[PDB]
Amino acid sequence: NAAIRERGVYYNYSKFIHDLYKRQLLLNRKILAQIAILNPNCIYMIYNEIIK
Amino acid sequence: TDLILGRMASTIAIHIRGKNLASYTPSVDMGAFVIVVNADKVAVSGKKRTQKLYRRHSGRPGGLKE
Amino acid sequence: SSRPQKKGTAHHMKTRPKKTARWDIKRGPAVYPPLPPLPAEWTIVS
Amino acid sequence: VDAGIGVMGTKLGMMSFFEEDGTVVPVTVIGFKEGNIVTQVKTESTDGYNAVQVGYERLRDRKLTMPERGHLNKAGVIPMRHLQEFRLVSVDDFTPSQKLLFEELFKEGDMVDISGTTIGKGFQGGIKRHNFKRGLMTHGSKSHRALGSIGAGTTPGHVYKGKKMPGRMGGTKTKIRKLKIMKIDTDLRVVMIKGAVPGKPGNLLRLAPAKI
RNA sequence: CGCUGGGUAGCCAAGUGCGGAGCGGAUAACUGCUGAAAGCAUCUAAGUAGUAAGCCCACCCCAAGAUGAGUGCUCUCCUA
RNA sequence: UUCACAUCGACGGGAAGGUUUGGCACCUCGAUGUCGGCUCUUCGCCACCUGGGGCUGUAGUAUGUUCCAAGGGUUGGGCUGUUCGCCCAUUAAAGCGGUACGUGAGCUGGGUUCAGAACGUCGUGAGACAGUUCGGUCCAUAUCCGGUGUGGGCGUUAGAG
RNA sequence: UCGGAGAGAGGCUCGGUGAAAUAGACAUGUCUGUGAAGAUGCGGACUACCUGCACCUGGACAGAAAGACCCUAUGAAGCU
RNA sequence: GGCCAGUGAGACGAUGGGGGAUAAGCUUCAUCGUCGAGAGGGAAACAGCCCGGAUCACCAGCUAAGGCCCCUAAAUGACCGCUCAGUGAUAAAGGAGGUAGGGGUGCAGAGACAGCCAGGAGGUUUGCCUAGAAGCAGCCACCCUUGAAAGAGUGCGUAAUAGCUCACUGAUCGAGCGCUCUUGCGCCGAAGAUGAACGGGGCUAAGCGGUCUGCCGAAGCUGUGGGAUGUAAAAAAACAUCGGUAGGGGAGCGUUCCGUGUUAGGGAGAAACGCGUGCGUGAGCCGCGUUGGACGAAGCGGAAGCGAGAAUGUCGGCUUG
RNA sequence: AACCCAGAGCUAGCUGGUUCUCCCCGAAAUGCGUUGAGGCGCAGCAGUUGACUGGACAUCUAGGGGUAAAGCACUGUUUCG
RNA sequence: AGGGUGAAAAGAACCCCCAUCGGGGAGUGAAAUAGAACAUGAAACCGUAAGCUCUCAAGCAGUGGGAGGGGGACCAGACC
Repeated sequence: NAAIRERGVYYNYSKFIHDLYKRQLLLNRKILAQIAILNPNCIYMIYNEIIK
Repeated sequence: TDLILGRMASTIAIHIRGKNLASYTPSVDMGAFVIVVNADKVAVSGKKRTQKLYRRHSGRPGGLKE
Repeated sequence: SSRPQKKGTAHHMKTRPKKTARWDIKRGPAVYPPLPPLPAEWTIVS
Repeated sequence: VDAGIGVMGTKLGMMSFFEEDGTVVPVTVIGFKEGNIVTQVKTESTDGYNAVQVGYERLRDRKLTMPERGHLNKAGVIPMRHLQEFRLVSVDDFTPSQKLLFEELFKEGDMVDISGTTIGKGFQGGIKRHNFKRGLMTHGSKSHRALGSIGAGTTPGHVYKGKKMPGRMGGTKTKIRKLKIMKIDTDLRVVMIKGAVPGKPGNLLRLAPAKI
């Protein structure tokens, strides 16, 4: 939640799961909260492909 | 200046913890220093200015400070 | 006086959290479309 | 905040001034060991308040340490023991360079306040600290002079803080107020003042005008 | 203290001095000043005035262990 | 004198409080020591006085009632174990209560009327009375919290006065 | 009333000797609320640097001592 | 049916009642739910209220009750209305131009409401009483006329009058005004004794009602892997199950002695005592010891003075103060 | 109504206590009776071993009632013409 | 109520501290850490040394995560 809220525009943690299950990503198991700090450019690729 | 008190206090709190950082661990001090200038001109809404009491008390009875 | 105070387990039938909004009782969990089944967890390779 | 600079002097016994009208007044006699030289002024610019810092009791240099005597020789004055300031409103004209102020400023001002260390009485009981009453001396009683009850019952479960117990009574300074001045002596360096100052003859004594 | 008669310095009061001040701030009850929602009115909804032994400050003392640990002045760090 | 609402308010009704007597028997009987007094608190306002005000069948003095206000005060005694209460002299007034009697690991009398005795009454009697009277041991070096004083260490980013 | 002073034996300090009742372990705050309906131990807030010494005893439903009062026992005993 | 136990003090919550005062966390019953014997989550804490039934592991996911400002996980989410009392925890009778509506009924472009101004008179002081009662101390009805309208008067006042004034009508500006029911949320009523004491901070929304989408949220479910019980009578595999007090049944570990046993082993170190990067569901086993110095395993069996944290147990040792 | 010894390890419907592990199952606080009420006997409800059995849970239908509601036709009671 | 140094007292010649008690060397013994309080010696209890760490802190003292630091190491990622 604290990783996603760094965008500034009002994108919450609930909307990341809106467009995390609509775009069919089965069960990343909140280990994107691990590579959200071990690989912040890769979680920027995660979220920037959730947008598209 | 002209900011309401409690929502400013919550958004100062959410940075004073470190819950805007992906390095947030609630057992260490990952937060950030904040500075609040112009504390004399903090807005409040309704009738806080004449009805909200910051009372305190020492240990002995009859010391509750209005 | 003659107004009884509500003691324990009468305090619990009165001051428990009850969601008395007819909208928020109607809510079921969200439904996503079904997906094809995931493949095998591992495979013997010789 | 005081309404003006005061002096400090030592108590030298008590006596009775005979007024020429016929009355007999009990006066305390004040001496002055050395002039109350203004040593250090602290104004609004270089300090958060404004006060005039005087001292007293010129001594031998062996009696006084290096930071003390360095502070006093920063002002270019004599090495002296006692040292106190008076906080005063920002209209002051006081130079810290050896203003040997003379004692004429209190005679027309027939009201003065004094502060001083009262005489200590050590660890005294509740019968004299807080003016309690003693129990029955007889009739089979056993709580002679004792402190009695201390708190209430079960519901506090403790005793209230600031409760009147025995302890060390005297030793702190006190100020008694609006004490009318009397016959100064411009050659005996002695001021009569009708009252009773805190302490035995010998101690320091703040002598500063009133704050009414 | 054998029992009495007085007493300096201490301690004490019954004795001796002093204190309880403020056209300082904001209020509770109340009296109001203009004054609308109903072209009348009304202490109020805008603004605002007198005022309580009550609240705070001023008053006397302690007080930066106020860990938020203050401020100012001054002294001393040398030989291999 | 007219006049429900200056002041009382019948017949009735609605509340708050937990200070009396009660109801339940929920903690405590391998022990929560009752009533009164002394000492010493602290707190509530449902205000006796002191401060401000409204109304008065308030001419003024003194009031009657009521609003705000609990900072401070609320006497000395004869009777009784007395709480309460009566009376005297007053005082601005001599408030009512909570804090397990507020307070017996701070202190003393009547009492859960203990063991002796007597009077009345009850009982055939032993004995008994929410009847009366005389006499009748009350312990204690504070471990911790709490309190009042008073230090020592360390900290206050060099060390101090 | 209305306490006050003084003299001894203690109390305080030092040197010697040196127990006791008690004790689940104690890193043992206040208010307020809850709870077997009176909490340092649970909850929220506030307050408290650590640790001694000397006094005071409000609490630890403090120590004693399987409540003398009340009731139960198909208990015991004295007496009529 | 056979053998063989406990239990027979219950508690609260909903409904049906009696006793009470339709008072009690009160007492007694009847059906049910929970606790008892139930863990977890929500309820600030908190046996009985809601969800829910804990075999175990995972630094797995989806949910129920309940929540999404911060303390504390998730929406300072969206759109309609409401509240201005911090109501948001609280208790009523009753009062109220509070505010947002809703239903009725009555007046207006032939001027509707509010204010100013004008009139409000004649018989008449209706008849009784009183000194006077002239509408105003009261008793009885409580008129008609001019008219634009005036009531034996709406109140004050006067010795009584006189008089001030109103219901009603006339006149100027001008467009909404009454008076009743009613909800929603509010105000007062509403005051306790140690100290905010109502989770806290606080918030005019982060409060209250109506919908829309998602997320957080248990030890629930799902997934991946073990264990055991029942089928079951061998193994494998399958399905169901596996909270538990009083209690019942099944299976095991350990101790000292005895048969094998003058056992294997052991002054090249047995038992003890202390040790583990080992194995078991666990009671425990096995292994290692610069300590110690002579006994004694396992397996297959048997018998107990057989297993310790409780008895104001008890005996020694040693603390606290 | 002494003390010591013995019956006597009196008796106690009372109090405290009763020690290793794992797995499966799992209550009751009710009735009746009691010189009984904090005890006990039986029933109810457990465990285990059986023998007969074919039911449980949903839906429908049929029977007797006299509760809730209702009502004044009986028994009372009551307001008014 | 109080048993067990050794196999054999071979029970410590002599030197030092020194009034003794005791202690250290030396000597006996396989063992003197088997020394007459003498055989294995555990727990409570009292200690001393080494590593890390506590003086703004509310706690049935744990447990889950683990900052920083220390130690040996060999499956150096592991263990305490």
